[PDB]
Amino acid sequence: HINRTALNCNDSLHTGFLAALFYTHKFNASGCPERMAHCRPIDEFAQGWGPITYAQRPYCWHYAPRQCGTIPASQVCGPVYCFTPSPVVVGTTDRFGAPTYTWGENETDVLILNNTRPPQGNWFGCTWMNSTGFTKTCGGPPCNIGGVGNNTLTCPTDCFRKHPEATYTKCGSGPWLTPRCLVDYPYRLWHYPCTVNFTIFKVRMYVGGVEHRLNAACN
Amino acid sequence: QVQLVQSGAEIKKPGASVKVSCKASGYTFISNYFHWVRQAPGQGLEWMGIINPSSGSTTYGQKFQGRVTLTSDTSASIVYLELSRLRSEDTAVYYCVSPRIAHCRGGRCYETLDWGQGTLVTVSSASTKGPSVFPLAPSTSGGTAALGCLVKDYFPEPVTVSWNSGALTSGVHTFPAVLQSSGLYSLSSVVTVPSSSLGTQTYICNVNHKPSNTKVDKRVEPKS
Amino acid sequence: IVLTQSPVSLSLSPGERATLSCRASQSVSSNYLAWYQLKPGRAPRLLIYGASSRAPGIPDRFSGSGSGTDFTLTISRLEPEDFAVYYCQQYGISSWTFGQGTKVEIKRTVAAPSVFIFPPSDEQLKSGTASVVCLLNNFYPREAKVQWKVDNALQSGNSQESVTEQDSKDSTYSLSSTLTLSKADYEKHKVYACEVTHQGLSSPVTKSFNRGE
Ligand SMILES: *[C@@H]1O[C@H](CO)[C@@H](O[C@@H]2O[C@H](CO)[C@@H](O[C@@H]3O[C@H](CO)[C@@H](O)[C@H](O[C@H]4O[C@H](CO)[C@@H](O)[C@H](O)[C@@H]4O)[C@@H]3O)[C@H](O)[C@H]2NC(C)=O)[C@H](O)[C@H]1NC(C)=O
Ligand SMILES: *[C@@H]1O[C@H](CO)[C@@H](O[C@@H]2O[C@H](CO)[C@@H](O[C@@H]3O[C@H](CO[C@H]4O[C@H](CO)[C@@H](O)[C@H](O)[C@@H]4O)[C@@H](O)[C@H](O)[C@@H]3O)[C@H](O)[C@H]2NC(C)=O)[C@H](O)[C@H]1NC(C)=O
Ligand SMILES: *[C@@H]1O[C@H](CO)[C@@H](O[C@@H]2O[C@H](CO)[C@@H](O)[C@H](O)[C@H]2NC(C)=O)[C@H](O)[C@H]1NC(C)=O
Ligand SMILES: *[C@@H]1O[C@H](CO)[C@@H](O[C@@H]2O[C@H](CO)[C@@H](O)[C@H](O)[C@H]2NC(C)=O)[C@H](O)[C@H]1NC(C)=O
Ligand SMILES: *[C@@H]1O[C@H](CO)[C@@H](O)[C@H](O)[C@H]1NC(C)=O
Repeated sequence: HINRTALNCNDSLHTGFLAALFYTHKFNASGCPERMAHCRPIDEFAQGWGPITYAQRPYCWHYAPRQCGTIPASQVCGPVYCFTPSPVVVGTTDRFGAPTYTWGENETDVLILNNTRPPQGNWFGCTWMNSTGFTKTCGGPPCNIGGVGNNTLTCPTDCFRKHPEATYTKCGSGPWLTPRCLVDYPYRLWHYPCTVNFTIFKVRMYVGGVEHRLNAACN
Repeated sequence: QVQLVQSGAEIKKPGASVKVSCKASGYTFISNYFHWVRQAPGQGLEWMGIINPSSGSTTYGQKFQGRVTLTSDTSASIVYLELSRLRSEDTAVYYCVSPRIAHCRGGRCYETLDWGQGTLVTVSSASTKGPSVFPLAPSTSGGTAALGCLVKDYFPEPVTVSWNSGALTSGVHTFPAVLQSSGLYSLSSVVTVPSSSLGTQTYICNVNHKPSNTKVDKRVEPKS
Repeated sequence: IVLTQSPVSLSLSPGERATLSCRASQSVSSNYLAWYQLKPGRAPRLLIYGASSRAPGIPDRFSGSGSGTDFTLTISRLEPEDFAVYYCQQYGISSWTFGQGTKVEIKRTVAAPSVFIFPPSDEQLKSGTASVVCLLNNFYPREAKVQWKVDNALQSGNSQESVTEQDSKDSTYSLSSTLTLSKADYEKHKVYACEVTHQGLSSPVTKSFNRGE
């Protein structure tokens, strides 16, 4: 099953990011302040109302992704994680859905991430690393919660302060459970390396009556 | 963008110690091991030792066991090489080198090697001395003459030589310096020119030796 | 783990094709074998890592290959900037070993040196030393023999020589030999000769002067 990991990595920007696929406690955080300053806390966004409809910097909770589709294995480096909100791994297949076991070397190899929100679907969103060390994420589609102004929020998580119906079941689009919490999982410190000092909490989540017991990392 | 930046050149006397530093810069996830390799003038490339900054474990090559010390400063992301009881044959360029995973395919990954820019260490009992510059006077009629400049007895390397303030570059040969048994360096720079220019073209060699602030503009003329 | 490169030197022409070899006493883990280009006064530049992977920017005309004990570096079409010394290195273990190198020089028609001799200047003689310089200018191949004769006595142990890098325009070498005496010895003898042996010379060539004329 490890053979179903797409491992098409190439550190051509000379970051050393491939190290963290193997060794632990290696992340340089000096650049996190300047990057995390681009994520606005929920209070700065505009209060929404009316009916909800469905619409970079993937380390911000408010990053509004596109729906998940099918991606070529050649652009994937390491395991793909999707969130139900519980974390699950999606491996390589050919274009027709049959699991493949060649580490994603074949050009016909894909990662089929096509998502429908549970309960009638598979998962809320997926996260993974592309070949040169950029974190990618997809899911949702996120929620248009209305509101006026230039600080209007396309909600991808539980944003209920800004719209009472913008819950994670309604709007969740990936691993961010709230604007402060994201699903813990064995590669979070790689995909979201600036969450290194987040605190790990035991939480419980309900999705159409199904209980999810999971660890969340929060700030 | 990964960059290993090493400290500047130094000149030590025999029996002394030197401590070269190598500073990691530009990593998003830092490497685990730092090696030092040496390149002596004329000779090849030689491994010296490995350090794991996290554990502090060092393993030195023989030939250097007992005189080398690899140390770390994990907060600073700086690694240090200390060589003691310095001999003259320790004159060399010292390189810090760090492996990093470059690419993965088909389930296995392959490391590459990042290199510092090198630190030169010169070990000499000598003291800063600027050069004496003597002419190599031209000896034809419609042939080629050679003239030149003998830059003798200086320390440390380097000197620079140019001809007529840079206006004469073709046909110039500035030879690699030779180290004389006195511990001082010697070099010659020559140029070929039309015989029919002698006593007509003015040939000046411009010698500069920054370590001693020596600057010499030697006219080279046919000897009487 | 000893690495043995071969050939030791190689003479070729731009646009032609060069094949270097690295054979390893033991086998090399992970094919962690690197090739470097070493140009005079420059830090070694990595060409190939993991036996076959080009480093960033390394032109497509360089390629590596091999496994276990026999590795190869090949240069498709030699350009001017590709002539240099090339080193192999294994790094499959913590104890790194290098090969001893392979120089790739431009091959060229045989060219005989122009020889010049230079007496010591009067300015240096005032100071108590005499340096006699013999110049061998623009020759190929680089094998050259210089013998100093003082009143027809073949000298030894009192001269140093130095050679330029191959010339970027005509691919020749040039050589400088300096004989250093004390002013007193220099004044004991009369005929100072430089005798040059080289391939493009049908017989040894001598330049000389009589001190004080
Ligand atoms: C891994 O993910 C990163 C982040 O998404 C990704 O980096 C991006 O790659 C694309 C394509 O290589 C870059 O897009 C280019 O940007 C420059 C600068 O603006 C443009 O000049 C380029 O123009 C091309 O496209 C135009 C049409 O839009 C053409 O008219 C033009 O002639 C060119 O063909 C192009 O838009 C993008 O800048 C980067 N971004 C970052 C942050 O690096 C990377 O490619 C992914 N890696 C892999 C292996 O897929
Ligand atoms: C990891 O990623 C690296 C970055 O992509 C890879 O290095 C790249 O590899 C590709 C494939 O060899 C190279 O593409 C070549 O580029 C040269 C450039 O030559 C110049 O002239 C051509 C026309 O002759 C022109 O089109 C260009 O604009 C250039 O001005 C071409 O000649 C080739 O045809 C080919 O396109 C990249 O250049 C190369 N980048 C660097 C800087 O190395 C590396 O291969 C990857 N590693 C692994 C293990 O996959
Ligand atoms: C999964 O999503 C992919 C998109 O990535 C779907 O494939 C696309 O299908 C549409 C038509 O429905 C085409 O217009 C696109 O050209 C296709 N693109 C790719 C990349 O295949 C795929 O059909 C989806 N599967 C499901 C379950 O709907
Ligand atoms: C840790 O990350 C910081 C921030 O990226 C690095 O410092 C930067 O270094 C680059 C390259 O030298 C400069 O262009 C930036 O201006 C620096 N910025 C800051 C915030 O200092 C630092 O090099 C990294 N440290 C290590 C150990 O790699
Ligand atoms: C995490 O905490 C460490 C000290 O424990 C600190 O040096 C580092 O900068 C912190 N990183 C972030 C992004 O808060």
